[PDB]
Amino acid sequence: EVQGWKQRMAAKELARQNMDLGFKLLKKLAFYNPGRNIFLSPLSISTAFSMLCLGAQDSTLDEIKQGFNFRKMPEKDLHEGFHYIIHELTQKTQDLKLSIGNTLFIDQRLQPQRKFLEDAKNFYSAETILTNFQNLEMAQKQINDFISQKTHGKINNLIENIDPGTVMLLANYIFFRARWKHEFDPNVTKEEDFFLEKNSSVKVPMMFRSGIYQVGYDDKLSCTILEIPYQKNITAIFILPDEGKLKHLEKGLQVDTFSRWKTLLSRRVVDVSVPRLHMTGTFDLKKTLSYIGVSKIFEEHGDLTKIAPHRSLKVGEAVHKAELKMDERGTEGPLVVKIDKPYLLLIYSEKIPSVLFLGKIVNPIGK
Repeated sequence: EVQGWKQRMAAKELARQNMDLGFKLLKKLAFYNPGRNIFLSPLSISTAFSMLCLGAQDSTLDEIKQGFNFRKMPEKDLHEGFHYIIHELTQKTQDLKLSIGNTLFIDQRLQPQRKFLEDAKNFYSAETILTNFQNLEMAQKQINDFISQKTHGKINNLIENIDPGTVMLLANYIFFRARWKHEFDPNVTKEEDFFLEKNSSVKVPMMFRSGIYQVGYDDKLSCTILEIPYQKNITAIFILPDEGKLKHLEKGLQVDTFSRWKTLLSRRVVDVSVPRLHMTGTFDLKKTLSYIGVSKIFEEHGDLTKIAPHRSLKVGEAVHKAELKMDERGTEGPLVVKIDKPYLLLIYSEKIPSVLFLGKIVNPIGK
């Protein structure tokens, strides 16, 4: 209880760092891809490359730690911190279904080392699965089926392409199902307009509830903040930019922003309209990580011999997939906040405190 203090402290500092990462990834992703939905888990992304530090050495290890900012604390604390984060969040209960998966798919000719395997399992619950990469079509079919089975059909078609010569593929995935502190009534959910532009709109299933919620307005970022709590100590933070202020919001988000919003939010009676969601986000981590200058893990440098003793070993391919369902489900028993235009969604763990998911929702029924 008391013992686990250092694990929580390390986790509190790492969660501060995944918040920054998340805002950096969204800002980059939205700059290159405007007008599109972005849905990732900066926390799950981080566990994948922190797990790899258990098997990386020299220039590769150093670049991962610099890019991800794992440099402030000792390596022992980094791994014990992430072990704590994963152990606390991983659940299969009536209230919360949450899992962070990390699977290394390595060529069946190679021999993953006992020590790396025990460490990855013990600290991250990460597993290595031997694959026949000489048959690329069958390998993709085997990987996708392994994950679909593992996640009970929550994480499907993770891999779309395998480059020839790939001997090591990293698969990082997260799914989420949670009950709200107070359920929405399905009988009150109606098809409503979601404005894709000021001029254009589509009909979306819109949920409605009236009750007490932590609500506020940020005049610096020009946005409305609404928080809807889950039954377990997790919160859905809805950030609704003002008409013409979406870019300003994306460029303005930082770590200090949260402690600033704490003084802007108060518990008030709000008439809430929130779209239902079934979001997925798939990312090629070789491209994504170029935003934080991490590339050596994807190149041959003789730095991964702790994973498998072959000098030419690199991570050939790395994919992230985030999945979330947002509906009326919750625990059974005014201002106006209408989430009917493009918005940001932060799934925030309060007990860690970590950013589990970060989404840019331009269309709740599209991409």
